[PDB]
Amino acid sequence: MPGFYEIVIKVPSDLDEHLPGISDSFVNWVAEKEWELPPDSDMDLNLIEQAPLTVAEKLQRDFLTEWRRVSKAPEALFFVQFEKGESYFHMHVLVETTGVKSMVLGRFLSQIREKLIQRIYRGIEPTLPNWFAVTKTRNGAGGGNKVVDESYIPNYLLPKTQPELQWAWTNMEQYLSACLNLTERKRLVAQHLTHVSQ
Amino acid sequence: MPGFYEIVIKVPSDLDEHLPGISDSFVNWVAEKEWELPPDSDMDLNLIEQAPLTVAEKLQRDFLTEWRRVSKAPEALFFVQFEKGESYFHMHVLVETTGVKSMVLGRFLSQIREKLIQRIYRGIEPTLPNWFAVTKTRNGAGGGNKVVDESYIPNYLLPKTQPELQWAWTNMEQYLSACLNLTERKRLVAQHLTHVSQ
Amino acid sequence: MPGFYEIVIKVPSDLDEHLPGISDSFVNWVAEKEWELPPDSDMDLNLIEQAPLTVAEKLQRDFLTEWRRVSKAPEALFFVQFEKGESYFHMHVLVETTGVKSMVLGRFLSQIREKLIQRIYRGIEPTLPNWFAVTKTRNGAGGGNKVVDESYIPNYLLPKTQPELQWAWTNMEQYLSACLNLTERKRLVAQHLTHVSQ
Amino acid sequence: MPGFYEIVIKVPSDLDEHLPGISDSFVNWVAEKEWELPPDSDMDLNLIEQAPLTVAEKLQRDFLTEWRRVSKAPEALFFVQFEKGESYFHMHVLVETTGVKSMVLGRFLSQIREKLIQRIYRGIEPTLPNWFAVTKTRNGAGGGNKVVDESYIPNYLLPKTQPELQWAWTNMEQYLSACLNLTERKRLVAQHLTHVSQ
DNA sequence: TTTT
DNA sequence: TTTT
DNA sequence: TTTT
Repeated sequence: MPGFYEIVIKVPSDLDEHLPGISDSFVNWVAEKEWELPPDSDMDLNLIEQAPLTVAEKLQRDFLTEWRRVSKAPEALFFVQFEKGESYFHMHVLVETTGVKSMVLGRFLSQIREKLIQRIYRGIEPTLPNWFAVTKTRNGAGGGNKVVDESYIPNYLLPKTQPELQWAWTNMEQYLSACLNLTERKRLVAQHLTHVSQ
Repeated sequence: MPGFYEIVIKVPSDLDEHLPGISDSFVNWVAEKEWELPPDSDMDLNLIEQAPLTVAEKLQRDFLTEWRRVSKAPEALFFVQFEKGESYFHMHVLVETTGVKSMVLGRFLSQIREKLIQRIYRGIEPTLPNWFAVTKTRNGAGGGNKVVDESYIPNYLLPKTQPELQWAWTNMEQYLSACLNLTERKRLVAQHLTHVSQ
Repeated sequence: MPGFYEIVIKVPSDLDEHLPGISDSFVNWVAEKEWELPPDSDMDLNLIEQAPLTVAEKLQRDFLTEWRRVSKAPEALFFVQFEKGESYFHMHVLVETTGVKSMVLGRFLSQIREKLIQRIYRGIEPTLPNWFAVTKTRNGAGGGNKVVDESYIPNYLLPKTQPELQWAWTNMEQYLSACLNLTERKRLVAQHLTHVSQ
Repeated sequence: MPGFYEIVIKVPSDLDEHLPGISDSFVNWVAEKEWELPPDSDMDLNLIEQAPLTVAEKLQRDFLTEWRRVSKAPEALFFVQFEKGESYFHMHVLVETTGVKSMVLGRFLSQIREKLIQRIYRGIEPTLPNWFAVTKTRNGAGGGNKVVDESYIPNYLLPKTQPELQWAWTNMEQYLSACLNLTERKRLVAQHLTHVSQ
């Protein structure tokens, strides 16, 4: 089975310490974009933010479009998950490694970061510590890219629920009902635990 | 029997920390060079890289051509082996000492390094720590060149298998089947161990 | 009728004053390329150079490919002419204005120059005075792009013959025989003079 | 007919102003080399020097060997002439343009100068004003290489006699007797004058 | 100490 | 070593 | 990627 990558995206949450010299048009366009909830979900109307989700969905859509334009393959699997943190809001992704190798991944990631800066931030570099970086295999000096197998999502992304879990955009067929429903996620976690117990 | 030399070559694996200011033509020509596997081998389709092997074969071919042009002898024995490492990818070579002495070897190695920089990197000096250096006999100050006898390959290059072993280019007659097959390598290792046990 | 643009390209002719620090691979590839003459031409074997023509044809082919890739239109009219000068060798072009406006032409020309520098010279900027520039309408401060109509080629490019004329690559149907033959060029000049005399 | 090049070489004539810090081995080897005169000549035993001629013949032999090694053609025409000057001794050459173009001539001349410096002076650059340079066509900025046709030798090198003429090394068949004999040179000059008078 |  |  |  083809491997997957893990790219963490940090979403800011301040205007007087994270985005210096911000404009009124950006916040006016962000705040004027409300969202609703599907009837086949199980979330809360007060535990889900608006502007952070609105910018996270735009960032993930821009990343997906950039990946589809670079790899020239619209049928690319992805699994984005916005998980609430204590210091800064983080978002994980599971992009397949079909096409892109590993040595050229650095230049592609740099170009994606530059495009996201010139698009969302309109050419403004935030002062967040390593807000756009990738993980490695934790070696010494010059470690390779960390790969993601199948036994990684049900042990680090599925058990994460409220209030940590915010929104999960899937693409697989066996995860259409386990995106916003906690019962399907718990069933999948139990199935994985019973499978790995053999 | 004539001795052999051991020259280690370090292959980079990053574009935003190893090759500053890398043009797009180089990576476009490197990524657009796929390779296949021979039917008389025993490797894996996922444990073998593409771009690292593609640049390593080009580097070893350039080194062989430069050695044949300098020594003016096309019948030169060689044994290149690309071994995977923890920090950086390394490649060992076993070039015979027919023609070149030892004092002039430094200038020849410097010229070969300059030619490889002006050819592969097109006049770009990488920031890798001692990426192009030779080994010595480990003495005090001003040690001689380390020679390689016959009892060196089956104890440091043959036991190295997957996932450390990537590709082994041979030239001898008794090593044609022990290049990509693990059974022949194990048989040769056992034969050497039984021979040195007397 | 759609207008045309006039972009002058300067070709160097020195290695110890124009291209500081040039590798031997470039000159080795340039010197190993010989061209012949078609039987339906009328030129000289001594008045036509080799390396300047060989680099000019490559530059014009790269420019045509870049224009076809940017404008996304392979059916683009062009008329390149390499004219010998007293100070530096110059080459004129007649690219149609189908697709590209005038305000975005500056960024496109800058990108084309950067690509030609990173491809031919491979990250080497020559010290020639304004070797890559475009002409204007000669006004005050902020003149627009100089357009080229139909009454411009037979009065500035057709009368230019030997030894000034080196090679003329056309694309029109009425100029297929007036590329290397002086009789057709003289006939076209006489026809234009008789037409403008009314 | 193929053209010819004109490269002027300046020969020093001082040790305490031209070659600072010169070893005694050079002058010891120069002074220990005496030359004679052929019986089929017409020169003088007092008007012909020894050390300038001895270094000029070695310089021209080294230049001829370097040209034959670079162009890979031993059958190369040449016509060297050591002419006495008022300021510094100069030597002219007439090397054919078979093989070498004009753009790569600069790098070849620089390499020849570097080899002559590292071989004759053993890596010592003299302080003579432009002692190793080539002539141009006298234009503005970026003039090409000055070519030498047939009507150039009998009007600038043949009339130059004693005490200006020192030694003329030829290679042609019609100039074997006009190398050291003034009668043949005068006859050739008269023939050229009668030919150009038509 | 130079066409070994 | 540049229309693989 | 600007009269959603």
